[PDB]
Amino acid sequence: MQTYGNQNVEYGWWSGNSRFTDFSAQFLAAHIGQIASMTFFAGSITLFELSRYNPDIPLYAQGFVCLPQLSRVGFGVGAGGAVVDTYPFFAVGMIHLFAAAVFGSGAIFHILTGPKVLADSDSAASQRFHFEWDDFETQGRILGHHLLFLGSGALLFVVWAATHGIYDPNVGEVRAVSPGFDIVRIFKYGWATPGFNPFFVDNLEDVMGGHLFIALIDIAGGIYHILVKPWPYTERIFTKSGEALLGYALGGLGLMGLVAAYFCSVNDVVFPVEFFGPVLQPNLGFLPNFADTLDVSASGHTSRFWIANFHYFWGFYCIQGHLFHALRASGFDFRVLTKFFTTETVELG
Amino acid sequence: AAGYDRATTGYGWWAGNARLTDLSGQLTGAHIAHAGMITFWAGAMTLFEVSHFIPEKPMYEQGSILLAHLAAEGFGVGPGGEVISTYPYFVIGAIHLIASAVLGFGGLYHTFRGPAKFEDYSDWWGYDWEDKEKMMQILGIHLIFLGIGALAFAAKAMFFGGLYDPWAPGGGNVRLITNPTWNLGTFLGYITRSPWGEGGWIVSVNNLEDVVGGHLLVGVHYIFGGVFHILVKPWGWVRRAYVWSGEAYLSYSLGALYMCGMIAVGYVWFNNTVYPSEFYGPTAAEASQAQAMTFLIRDQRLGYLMRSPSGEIIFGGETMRFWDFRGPWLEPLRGPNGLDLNKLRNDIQPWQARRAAEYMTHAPNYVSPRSWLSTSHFCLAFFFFVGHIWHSGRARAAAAGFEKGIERKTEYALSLPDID
Amino acid sequence: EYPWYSGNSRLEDPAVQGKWLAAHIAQIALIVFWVGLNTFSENQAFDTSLPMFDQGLVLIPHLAALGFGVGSGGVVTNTFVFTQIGAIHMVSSFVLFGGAYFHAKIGPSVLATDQFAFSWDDPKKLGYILGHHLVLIGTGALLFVLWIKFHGIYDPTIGEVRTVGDVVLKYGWFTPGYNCFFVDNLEDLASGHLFIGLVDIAGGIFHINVAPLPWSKVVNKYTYSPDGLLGTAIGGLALMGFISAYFCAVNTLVYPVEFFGPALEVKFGIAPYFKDTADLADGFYTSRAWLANITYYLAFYMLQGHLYHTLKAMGFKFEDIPAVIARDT
Amino acid sequence: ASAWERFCSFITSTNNRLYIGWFGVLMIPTLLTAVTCFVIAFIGAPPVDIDGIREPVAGSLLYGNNIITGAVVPSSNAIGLHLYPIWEAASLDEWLYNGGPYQLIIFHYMIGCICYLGRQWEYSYRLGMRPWICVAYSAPLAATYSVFLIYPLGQGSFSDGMPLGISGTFNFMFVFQAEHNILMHPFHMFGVAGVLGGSLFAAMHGSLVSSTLVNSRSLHFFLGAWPVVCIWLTAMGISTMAFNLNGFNFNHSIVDSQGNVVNTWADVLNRANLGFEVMHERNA
Ligand code: CL7
Ligand SMILES: CC1=C(/C=C/C(C)=C/C=C/C(C)=C/C=C/C=C(C)/C=C/C=C(C)/C=C/C2=C[C@H](C)[C@H](O)CC2(C)C)C(C)(C)C[C@@H](O)C1
Ligand SMILES: CC1=C(/C=C/C(C)=C/C=C/C(C)=C/C=C/C=C(C)/C=C/C=C(C)/C=C/C2=C[C@H](C)[C@H](O)CC2(C)C)C(C)(C)C[C@@H](O)C1
Ligand SMILES: CC1=C(/C=C/C(C)=C/C=C/C(C)=C/C=C/C=C(C)/C=C/C=C(C)/C=C/C2=C[C@H](C)[C@H](O)CC2(C)C)C(C)(C)C[C@@H](O)C1
Ligand SMILES: [Fe+2]
Repeated sequence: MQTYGNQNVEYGWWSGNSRFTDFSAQFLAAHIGQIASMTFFAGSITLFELSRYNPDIPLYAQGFVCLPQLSRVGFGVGAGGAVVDTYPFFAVGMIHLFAAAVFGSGAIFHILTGPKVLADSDSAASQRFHFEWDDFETQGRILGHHLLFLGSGALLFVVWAATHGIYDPNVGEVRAVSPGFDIVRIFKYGWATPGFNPFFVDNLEDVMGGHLFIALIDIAGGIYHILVKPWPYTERIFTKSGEALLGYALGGLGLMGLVAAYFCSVNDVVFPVEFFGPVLQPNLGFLPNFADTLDVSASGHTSRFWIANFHYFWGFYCIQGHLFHALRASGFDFRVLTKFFTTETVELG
Repeated sequence: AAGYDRATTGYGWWAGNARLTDLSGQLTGAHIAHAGMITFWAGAMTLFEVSHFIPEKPMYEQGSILLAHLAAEGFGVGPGGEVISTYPYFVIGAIHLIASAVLGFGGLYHTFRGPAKFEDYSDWWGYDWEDKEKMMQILGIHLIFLGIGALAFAAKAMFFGGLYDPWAPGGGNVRLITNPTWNLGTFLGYITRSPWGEGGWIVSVNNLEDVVGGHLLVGVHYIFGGVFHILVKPWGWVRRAYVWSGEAYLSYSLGALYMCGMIAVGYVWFNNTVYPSEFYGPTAAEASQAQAMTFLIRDQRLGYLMRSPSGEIIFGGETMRFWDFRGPWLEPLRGPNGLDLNKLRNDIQPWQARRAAEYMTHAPNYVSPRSWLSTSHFCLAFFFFVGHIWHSGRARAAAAGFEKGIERKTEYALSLPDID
Repeated sequence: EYPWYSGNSRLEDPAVQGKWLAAHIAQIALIVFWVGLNTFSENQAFDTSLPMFDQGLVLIPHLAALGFGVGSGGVVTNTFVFTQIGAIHMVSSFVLFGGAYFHAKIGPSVLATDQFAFSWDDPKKLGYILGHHLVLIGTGALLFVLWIKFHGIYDPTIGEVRTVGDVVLKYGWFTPGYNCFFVDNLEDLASGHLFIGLVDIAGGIFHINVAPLPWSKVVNKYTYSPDGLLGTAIGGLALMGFISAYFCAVNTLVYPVEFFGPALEVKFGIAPYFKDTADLADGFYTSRAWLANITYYLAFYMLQGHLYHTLKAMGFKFEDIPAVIARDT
Repeated sequence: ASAWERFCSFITSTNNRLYIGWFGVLMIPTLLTAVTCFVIAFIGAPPVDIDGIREPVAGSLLYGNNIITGAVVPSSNAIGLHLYPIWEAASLDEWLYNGGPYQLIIFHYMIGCICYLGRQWEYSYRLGMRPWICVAYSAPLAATYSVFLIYPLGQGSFSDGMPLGISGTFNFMFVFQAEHNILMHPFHMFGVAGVLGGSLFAAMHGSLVSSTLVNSRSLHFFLGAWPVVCIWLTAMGISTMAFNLNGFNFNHSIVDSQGNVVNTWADVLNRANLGFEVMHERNA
């Protein structure tokens, strides 16, 4: 944590989650529980949406976030975005619920298994997992393994799109997609030269090639981080503390949330119109909005509207939380703000 | 005997029960005996009204109120508010009388035979008023029992016979509710409805689905709240914002009961759904509108409406004060903007035309069950408000210490700076 | 020491072991007792003319599926078989009550033959007990298989009872010609039941024969205990209940539409449930709906109880919970 | 000395000229609103369609009336029990025409009265005395709530409420007598006994004390209790009559042996009620 100066700080229950920042086993338990919550949301919401699905109503008119996402990636969608068979959605949600139960069981296991600290546990092999908030070598290996998992996921997406096929609004029906590979076109999407704009990708072939590239990059980076200790300059720049790593991750997540929010409202290929609804338009009054570009009269809002706005707010407040945690981890205590209207300088490290 | 005199307690005979404040066992006996009294009255009155029941006359003409409560729940009734057999009423009355016998036995046993102060016998049953945790837990247990009761009523309405729904087609009919309402928006719209004529606070419920869903919701909440009370302590601010003594708890209960009594009066006087007009007779609004419609029927047979302040079609005369009244026999002759004249020209089915006159005669010589219940419980509610004030003031003063008079030599008013 | 409301926790003591055994015997008697009693009342209230999925008959349809008074389908011709089965179960109940009372107060207070006597931390003892129970379970499965071979159960596609290939290794993969929850072949049911009986008997032989191994003693961190064993059993029960509820909701070959009513639709509000998809009268539900929903929610609360007992089995005490909420006021 | 604490010590302080207290926090705005609107609507206010028949009835000073005949007319018959806030009105002139000021006044006034009772209790507490002045004050409170709130509720509209005026009160009394025969209701007889006996006991007590001053505690207890109990009873009587549970009726009681009917005083009283009623009830 931070504990400006004085150690052994006392936290109220409102900020009570900072108590286990030093208990590696409990840290593991909390995060396994959180991942359980995420996958439980996926499965349970899939079923909750299936319960009230109307084939007559267009998919985006009714309030869904999961049926469009499943129908996009194959999974029982006919020609012209028609939900022919509604059983694969049930299967997907059920697998998600089973996974959630597994994760939650692991969470309780670790919360009650042994000592709070993973150094003391006499497993003699769980001690291989005890980490520190100062050592960058172990955290580099951890980063490498997690990048390996992400790259393996991108690879799985590439394979599933190659074999099972995937929906293509330009084609108009589920279709296998050849994995492209053109580093030149990847970099041209990087520059956003006039032909290629990253948020206006038109061919699923380009998307598939980019995903292949991402998988390769993530796997290579994972290997590299597992093998190689961080360089000294990365110790010079970054502080070594838990809240600092939370700040870095929060900044990254806020950026990714904003990117995904903009992606939803604009791209029509990777977010097909028949499932999510017509494209939005970005407005800026006091705060950014996404206008539905459609008469909300007797149609509510398209699912794309909800996804885009929710993730704009998620990204913005992840940025604000990143600022808060980076300010703390660098050394700034906000209590000094109370000295604003006095003659004492409102400033410290 | 000792402690049963004025000298040893300080209370005159006319305040004798006050002596029971700190005698746990006898106080419990008194409560149990009083509960026995209540259920004995219920059973005895049920048996009386059954013994004097007459199948041809309506309940409200016949003059029965405990029977109408059972009739609403559908015990031995049929479509159109017709009894089939008065046996289940006898069953209920007999069960209540037996329960009263058992409760009276328990009350006598704790009053005289059993321990006088449970604190001596045990500690779960030994309680002192100023133990905040113990009182919290007891309140929680009884809350759980209430929640079970509410869920029981919902379960009866959904699986066991149901309730007499007077919005079933062709007059009322006993129904089993299958689609309870559970949308929270509906619940908030009910709570935050204006208590004034601008709707009705909770008295304005008109379908039985909402009733059953509401009882489901409240039973769940009561069970949860009871568990919460058992499992937690009173917060610091809670400990500092109340008075902790027996009389204070009594005063709180009195206030709650006064509020409930007023609301019950409102229900029995303005509601025709959970108090079917087939049994309790027509409400005042229903009676006035039935009179207006019957006169209109006669005048249309031999060869009067108007515009609402909002411009709809309503009846004319005094009855305009009931322009928004909704009824089962009148609802089919509705329209987007008030009851259409064309509809009244040829849409009056025979049973509605019979109900109109049958209600016109029995306008609340003849006193409706609604009149009895409303008057009795308004008077009871007012007196319970008075009792709430009396006991709350006494509790506050006694906790402060100046209950038995002002102190001659340390009088507080004598120390304040004169305002002039 | 335990209070009266938690009185059965007293049986946890190895000081009074045999009495503990008595309780279990009694339970089974009660169970089989109900199997009689319920049926009798059902046989009283069962009209033959009406469809069998309207009135509160749960066991009668189960017997109807197992032949027992069905001809060309939708045929009830003898209610005496149901009464016979109920009477058999209820009479067995008296024997089981007798054994329960023999161990409760006549038999030894503690088993400490001694071959039956065991301890909560004797993995060989539990291994052989487990083997024997598995052998009996597989024996019952094979008995059902024999019943299929000889008597034969009702089939809807054939419209009548009939008697009777291991592609089970593909059903387990849920390949699109599979998802066993949609079985529609009597031969599939019979073959799978043969397989499960064989595997159960093999496992029972193995467990009697071989003691628990260290590799699997690693993972069983705390189950060698009363609370742990109870928790694992409860979790298994909940799993089975979920599977049975889904089978009842979806499958029609085993549960014919004649006696159970049409299939159920899985719906979800705040919590899951199963809707009729049948135009039954308002306030009435098919027997299939009752079975699926009650089974499922019993299994759900079995899962909750499994969590409770498992947590108590590991290092956790629930009575500490208010105290925690006391400190962080 | 937190700002909130300073505020609380200000309000719940026994050094103001008039005690405010938490109940007085509600009492003061509501009472001021009621008084202001009453004064304004009693001096000048348009005629009000009391009968809900597009025909108005005037009650203000600037429209011709004097103190004896002026009044604040009850809200219109068409409104019923509907609250009629200004912002819920079509037009200000219309809102006056339907009798909104009456609703405003009576609602603020009733809330202020109940808060005044609370304030009485609160100051009795703050001074250290037994807190039962409020119990005694609860009787006239019940009476006002009867005439202004409960009776219209039973009758379905505020048009049946009591007018706020000297002659309006008498008109209310006569219509009430016509429709419910209150005189022959025992609770009103208890109320009459209460007021007359209260005056009797007041005169006796005052004469005795002022003559000799040149259990005795139970004397003052009885003084306090008697009229209060009787006023509770008569307020309850009015409330019951608000639910059509009318008083005694002895019309057509004695009959001649052959079959004729011999009049008694009750028949004369009924005929007087008949006159009052037929003059009421504009149409039928
Ligand atoms: C009327 C206001 C009122 C209410 C509604 C009320 N109390 Mg009291 N009340 C108590 C309980 C109570 C409970 C449990 C309770 C709610 O159920 C109430 N109260 C309610 C006891 C703790 C405590 C002791 C009570 C005690 O010991 O004895 C009670 C005394 C008597 C004479 C009861 C006889 C009743 C009267 C003859 C009324 C007649 C009504 C009529 C029959 C109805 C039918 C019609 C008929 C004509 C056919 C108490 C008191 C007391 C008083 C007073 C003045 C009150 N109260 C007043 C109220 C004590 O001095 C006194 C007190 O506290 O002194 C310290
Ligand atoms: C600079 C610096 C710092 C900052 C360091 C930071 C935060 C640097 C920021 C780095 C960022 C923002 C990196 C972002 C990289 C983005 C990448 C690598 C994008 C990859 C996207 C791909 C591969 C898209 C792929 C496809 C996917 C999609 C289908 C498209 O249709 C087409 C297609 C196929 C191209 C500090 C502050 C930490 C320390 C300082 O002292 C130094
Ligand atoms: C590994 C691990 C553990 C978990 C261990 C567990 C709980 C593992 C879970 C094991 C399970 C759930 C096993 C389930 C096995 C299910 C089987 C074998 C099903 C058999 C079904 C058959 C054969 C059905 C047969 C038919 C029957 C039916 C008639 C059909 O019409 C036809 C047909 C053929 C499909 C712990 C608890 C030890 C510790 C954890 O931390 C990690
Ligand atoms: C025993 C014990 C305790 C614990 C006690 C507990 C917590 C007991 C728990 C009890 C529970 C929660 C039991 C749950 C029972 C579940 C039931 C009865 C299921 C009902 C489902 C029904 C009735 C069907 C509902 C439908 C009916 C119809 C078909 C609809 O279309 C759909 C559908 C399926 C929902 C304490 C706490 C008291 C003390 C401890 O020391 C020991
Ligand atoms: Fe005096």
